Amino acid sequence: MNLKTVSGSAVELSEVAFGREFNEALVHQVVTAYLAGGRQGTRAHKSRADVSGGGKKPFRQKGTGRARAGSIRSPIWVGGGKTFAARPQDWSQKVNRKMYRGAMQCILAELVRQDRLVLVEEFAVAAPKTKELLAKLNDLNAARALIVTDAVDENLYLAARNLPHVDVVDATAIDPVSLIAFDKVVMSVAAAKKIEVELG
Amino acid sequence: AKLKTRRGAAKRFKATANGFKRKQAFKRHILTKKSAKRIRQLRGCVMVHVSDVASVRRMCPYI
Amino acid sequence: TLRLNELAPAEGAKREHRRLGRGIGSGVGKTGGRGIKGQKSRKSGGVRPGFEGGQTAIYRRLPKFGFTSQIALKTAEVRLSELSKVEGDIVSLETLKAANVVRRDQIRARIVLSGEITRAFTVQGVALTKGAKAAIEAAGGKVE
Amino acid sequence: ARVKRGVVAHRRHKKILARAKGYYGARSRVYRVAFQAVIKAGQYAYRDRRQKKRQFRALWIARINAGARQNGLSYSRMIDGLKKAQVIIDRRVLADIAMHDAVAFAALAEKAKGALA
RNA sequence: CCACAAGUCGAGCAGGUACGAAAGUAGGUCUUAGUGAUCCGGUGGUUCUGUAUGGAAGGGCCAUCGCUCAACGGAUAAAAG
RNA sequence: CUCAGUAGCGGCGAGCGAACGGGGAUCAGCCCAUUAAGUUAUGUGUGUUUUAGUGGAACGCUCUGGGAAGUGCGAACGUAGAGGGUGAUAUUCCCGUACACGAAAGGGCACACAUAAUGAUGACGAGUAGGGCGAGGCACGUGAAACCUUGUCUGAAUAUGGGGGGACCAUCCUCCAAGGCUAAAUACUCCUGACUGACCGAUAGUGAACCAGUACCGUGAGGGAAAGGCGAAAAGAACCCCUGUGAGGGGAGUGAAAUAGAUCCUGAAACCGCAUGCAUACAAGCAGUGGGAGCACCUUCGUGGUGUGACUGCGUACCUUUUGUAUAAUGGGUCAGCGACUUAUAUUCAGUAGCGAGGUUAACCGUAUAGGGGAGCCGUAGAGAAAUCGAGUCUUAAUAGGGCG
Ligand SMILES: NCCC[C@H](N)CC(=O)NCCC[C@H](N)CC(=O)NCCC[C@H](N)CC(=O)N[C@@H]1[C@H](O)[C@@H](OC(N)=O)[C@@H](CO)O[C@H]1NC1=N[C@@H]2C(=O)NC[C@@H](O)[C@H]2N1
Repeated sequence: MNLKTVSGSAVELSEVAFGREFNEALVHQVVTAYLAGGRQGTRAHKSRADVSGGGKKPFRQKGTGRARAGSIRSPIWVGGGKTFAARPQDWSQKVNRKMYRGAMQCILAELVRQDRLVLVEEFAVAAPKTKELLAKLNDLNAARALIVTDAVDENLYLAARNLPHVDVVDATAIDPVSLIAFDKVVMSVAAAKKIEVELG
Repeated sequence: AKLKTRRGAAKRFKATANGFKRKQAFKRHILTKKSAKRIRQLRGCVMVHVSDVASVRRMCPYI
Repeated sequence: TLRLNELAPAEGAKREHRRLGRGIGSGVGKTGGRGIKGQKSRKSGGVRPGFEGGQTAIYRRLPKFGFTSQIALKTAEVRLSELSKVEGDIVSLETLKAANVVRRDQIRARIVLSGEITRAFTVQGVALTKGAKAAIEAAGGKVE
Repeated sequence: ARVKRGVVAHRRHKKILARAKGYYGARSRVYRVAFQAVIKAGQYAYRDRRQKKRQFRALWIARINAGARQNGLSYSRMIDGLKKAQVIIDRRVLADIAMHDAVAFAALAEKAKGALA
């Protein structure tokens, strides 16, 4: 497949990595799996065994005219245990290797055909200056963007740290949620070639 | 936990291509009074009945 | 298209889970599908699998039979078509294990006529059925 | 994800109590009694939507009978005479005319007995 | 015939027989009651298995033996007020 | 992590349940009397860390407003747009944040030398191995029961020697007991610092957000609560009046707001008053429902709206449990809040997605949802108790017949 960088240069990118038909069900499964894997899952409750006290029978089985009770920490009572007390949970899901790769290929192709991927021959900053990076992005008309480079320069990372709606990542660290969340993806040609070799 | 096989049922049943085979009862002893036809026809393996296949499957989950 | 609020699963992929005892309209209110009274209506109400009410069970009124062979646990069966996974032209126990068609603890293997092959193989130390030998020789291989 | 029931439960109880307006005593104040009272009111209304048609037909028949007997006929004979005369005016309109227009009802009775003769 | 486990009738084929000159008849008795699952053991046989190997012990398979388990589908080897 | 709920054990019941082999984490050996690796103290030196702290960018006008951080118009900083506060919602008001610095004096750790001391009463293992009797441990309940421990009684050979290979014998293979020391990978959280949460928000969350293991109960061991919110700021109401110099209230004043006035944000329901409209003192019952006159207020002046309801047809609550309940069978005095099919693992079936005669990794590594990791699992072939054969196989003298495929 043939693509056009912002300066008019021509780039050849494989159809497997950047031209796969969009599979919404696959993409949705992988994205929701990533979001679920982001969970921490730290919490707990106290069951009727965990609540303080409550060991003795409050009153005798028959003769008092009350409803029969076995413990004051019964889940029916105010201040008693929770019926089904929670424990910390692990929310990670398994994603098949091929399914993850196919979802990433679909995402990249859909970005290309929606014109949210912008290719550049080189993307570097001379100094770690937020204003420098801001002007550079305003030139390309990508003020809200995810920048993908073959390697992350320290100056570029420092310049991008404080900008809202801008993040910079390595070509080997792209993730499906971040590819979708940002308005545009600005990718260097070297990073595009590395992603081509990885095939998404 | 992993499902546990019921070992007695495992000792009584073995799996075939489309079912389970078993031995026949009433051949262990008291054999003199039995006719020759019963002696030879109660020998060998037969199939588990379809009414009992579900119970056998629950008892032996790995065969 | 392709936004975090414009992704949906395929139709039929997800269902709501069944919730018991939440009113008449749901259709599973009150008893929650358990019927009325009896052992099965209680918490942990099922009886043990294989229990038939007290009469001698199916797995106890039938006799035990047979014994387990130890060599069968270490004898391995190999389909002829599976030979295509072998890299190289020498078919042996070691190369079958390297191709992962034989588990590493097996001590012998047998090749049965199941599929088809096209390559020419040399079989060293592995037993062949009569059909498998003919298939190998027709494809152009040899034995030992 | 703890859920507090108060807002929705209060709304449901308030709707029931609003539908129970005008009832006596606890039937308009107390949720349990009011809820029993609203369901029974619905049951009665369902039954009475059927009973109303019978009651109004009975009223029409009684008024037609009075008019026919003023004109010298019984209700059954007047109905038979109208049937034989091919008049297909229904009992509601017949009773309305009997109550509000004596001359027209007399003409109708005359037609009925002419067909009977 | 039948919930299962079981139960019943059976022409015909092969081998070896008995009685008939022969066509033939005979897989117990005119028939329907005379009975007991599984487990555990004993006996005869066996071109099965045999924990390094050769054997063996033990196990399997075929035949058969040990129940008023009679509350007779038999909760324990073992139990009254 | 697999092997594997497999081999086995088991009133062969209920149940219990390995190992070999393979893949990883971590890796390390050194000695028995002239005596080692290692460890622990004290001192010295070096490095690092920790116990106070300092500097730290950049905003104006306008509208609403009690108050601006909010509207509208422009501007500046950013290696700082983490967070908190300020009279409503602030990168630029304050504390901070990124970043750059900082220590008289003390503590922790790491490495190297110095001296002690330990390792280290021990020099190749005799009342020991093995055996009889009774028990215990091994997945293994006396079983064909090997192996380990020993309460009791005994008892060797000692490198041409001895132990094991699941009764036992022979042969082969393998190791050297009756003497010792040894880091890491592993288990945990009273406590310290930083950070985090599809965890709770005062009947929840610790029993305890509040002077709580308190009040209170018990001889004692012990049991064990309830109870958060004025306002931005007390500016917490000078003074006058009624009253007992009381309580309480009415003015005045403060405040954006006092029906925010002290158990004070909001302020629901049960329950209890006052006021207005209509009905009601000759009529018998789950209290409504379908009709329906009159009256009062409103009114688009009506074939309208609101409230009431004379008179009239029909009509014995709800839940549960039952063959069957108005049942004089159960449960509920009422309101508000809480209160019951969950979670983990395995397995089977159905939908849906990927790949497809193939599918898929587990532990683990990994500045880490990626990428590596193929051990293992499922499918691809059955028959037979099994040895064995294999599109066949079992039974049989049979190529007959028959069963599973
Ligand atoms: N038009 C009508 C005119 C009628 C006419 N005029 C007649 C009339 O007018 N009569 C008036 C009668 C009124 C009434 N009877 C008088 C009355 O009640 N006096 C009360 C006098 C004593 C009072 N109890 C003391 C009090 O308040 N202690 C509290 C208390 O320790 C605690 O509070 C709660 N909650 O636990 C604490 C927590 O904050 O705060 C304290 N307080 C604080 N204040 C401070 C603040 O604001 N900031 C800073 C900090 O200092 C705050 N803490």
